[PDB]
Amino acid sequence: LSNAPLAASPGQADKVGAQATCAAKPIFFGYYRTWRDKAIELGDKWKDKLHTKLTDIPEQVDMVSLFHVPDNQKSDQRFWETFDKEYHPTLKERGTKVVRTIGAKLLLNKIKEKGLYGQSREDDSKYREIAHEVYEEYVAKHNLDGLDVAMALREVEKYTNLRWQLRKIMGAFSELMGPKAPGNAGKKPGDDGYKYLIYDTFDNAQLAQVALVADVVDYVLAQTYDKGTEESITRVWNGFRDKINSCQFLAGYAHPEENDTNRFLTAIGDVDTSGAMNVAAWKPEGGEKGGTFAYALDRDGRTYDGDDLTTLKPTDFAFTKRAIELTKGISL
Amino acid sequence: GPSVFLFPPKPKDTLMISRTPEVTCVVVDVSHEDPEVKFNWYVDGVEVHNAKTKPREEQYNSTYRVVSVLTVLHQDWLNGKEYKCKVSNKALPAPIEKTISKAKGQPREPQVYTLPPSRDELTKNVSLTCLVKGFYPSDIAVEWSSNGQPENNYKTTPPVLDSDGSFFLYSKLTVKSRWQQGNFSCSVMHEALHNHYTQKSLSL
Amino acid sequence: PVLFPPKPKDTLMIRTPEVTSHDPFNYVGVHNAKEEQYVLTVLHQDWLNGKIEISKAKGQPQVYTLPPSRDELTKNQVSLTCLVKGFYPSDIAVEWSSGQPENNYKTTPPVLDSDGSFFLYSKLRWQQGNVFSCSVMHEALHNHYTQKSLSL
Repeated sequence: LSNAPLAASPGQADKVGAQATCAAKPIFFGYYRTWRDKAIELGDKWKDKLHTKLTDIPEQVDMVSLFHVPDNQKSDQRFWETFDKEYHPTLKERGTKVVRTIGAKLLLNKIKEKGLYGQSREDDSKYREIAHEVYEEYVAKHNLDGLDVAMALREVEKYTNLRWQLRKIMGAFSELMGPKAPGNAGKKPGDDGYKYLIYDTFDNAQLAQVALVADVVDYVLAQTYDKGTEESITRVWNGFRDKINSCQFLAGYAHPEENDTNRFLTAIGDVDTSGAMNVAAWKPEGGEKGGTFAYALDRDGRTYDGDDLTTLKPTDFAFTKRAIELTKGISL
Repeated sequence: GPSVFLFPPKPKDTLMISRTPEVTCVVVDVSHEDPEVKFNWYVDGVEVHNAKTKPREEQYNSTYRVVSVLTVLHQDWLNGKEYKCKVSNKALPAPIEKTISKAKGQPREPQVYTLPPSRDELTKNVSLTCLVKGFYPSDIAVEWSSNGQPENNYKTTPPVLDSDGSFFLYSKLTVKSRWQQGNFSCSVMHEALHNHYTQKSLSL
Repeated sequence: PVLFPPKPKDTLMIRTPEVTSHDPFNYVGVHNAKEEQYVLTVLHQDWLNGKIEISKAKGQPQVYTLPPSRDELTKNQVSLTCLVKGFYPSDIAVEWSSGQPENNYKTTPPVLDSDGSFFLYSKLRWQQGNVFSCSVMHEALHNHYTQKSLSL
């Protein structure tokens, strides 16, 4: 309805650099593969043997993101029924936030379908329309806590019009979520009823294009899946420190998946000495970070050796618990 | 969209306290009939507000080309501080940023050597050579003089990277008359020289 | 998602000269032409005669050796200079030898003189009487090669 212009301002948050204090304590963030849940209905060679449920993740997890891919299963109705009936009440009792991840390519395709290019002036209503549609479908439909835009496309950094589209759609989202939303007036990340706006992207700030969204997001999730050393995470944060503040930064790691070909070796082996726990324990020099995130919680402790590359197995969430203990400094 | 170019001060300006060194930020291709440009200047990440803009050049062909000039302190530039220019305009999704600084590395003193003309070159209708080698940071100044008066008919090659990481160059002063009477000085200015200045003589 | 000339040393020896997103060729005014991140063979005389979408520089086509200065004979570092001035097409080759080629040499890019011509400098056993030779290759030289020697 609104016709106000979506500005292209910012380039950096209201506060940047390492912040020794913020209102919200560090959190542990978790990416959850929905097509590996026991409630999802997947010719799949693993039509059974689905052991892990969404409630299986430790209770100390602060926020979990549903990474839903429609092309990976046949039907999701049973999964949504189990989420509404069983998963979500348990996670609400635990106090674990639930957010939904959406790919940036989908947002770009929705922008293109609306006829929008990338310009300064461009019909102030279509971006809000796409944002509200995504908000209704992905967040409000299941009363989630926010939306996580996953932008790992290098073409956005290369092309001006794609950057314009991303900035405008993220501003439209910021009218609904994040600190810029009026719905979050007098609220802070962690408070009941707060709507989060999350941005996950590369660990390279230039390719990440974080300067487009730095002023409208609550957290920036840096996919540091090949790091696992405090020096590299410090270098990444220093690459990010001039566009965002430290309390928005979360470096992460990915657990080895079945048939992945990517090969991330930071979260393999002994937990107490793994690079993933270096990331979990790392902190911005003279500052507090936003927390730690991990991809594929159902693959916690898996490797790329032996049957791990071709077999699904339950997990004890050892890496998850250790990362929680290193992030919040408490004992489980 | 528009493009941003950041140019450093001239070496002579940064080597003499009597001169005024300035870093230049140039915004080009501000086409669309909606201009205005906002400049922000930063020294080591700290915002400074002592720059001087205001030389807008239309340069027709459906673009504008705005410039901002920031006066820099000689010691600040020589110490390796970074200068950042941030350009903000409504036609960009995010402000464009550029950063320039003196080349990193330990300064090395230039060695200056004057060379007389080869004998074979005396039969054709001569060239006095000035080799400056072994200096760090390609910023340098080279001039020719004689009897306290500057010589104009000379040309200097750009700095060339040597095999040890330093730079070298040659300057050629074409000239007989004064040289025939046994009369020249090649002056070199670099950040590692005593008083940022040295002179080498060459005579018959 | 065009334009560059061939290498100069390839046009002087009848050597071989050749000139040049994930939507992943067609000129003498004929059909013998032919790397992720993170060639047309030309005749020597054809290029020397001046033969999205363009030839050698148009125009009419002096080596001097200089020993190191006396002050340069202090600590270990002597510079043997080779001045090559008065050639027209900036395309030129400079090498150093002493019948064996010497590698520790560097040559400045060509610089336009006030008369329109170009000049350049090349910077390079000497105490034992061995003779060094700066070799210049240009289109205007006899046999496309010349040599100027320097010694003690």
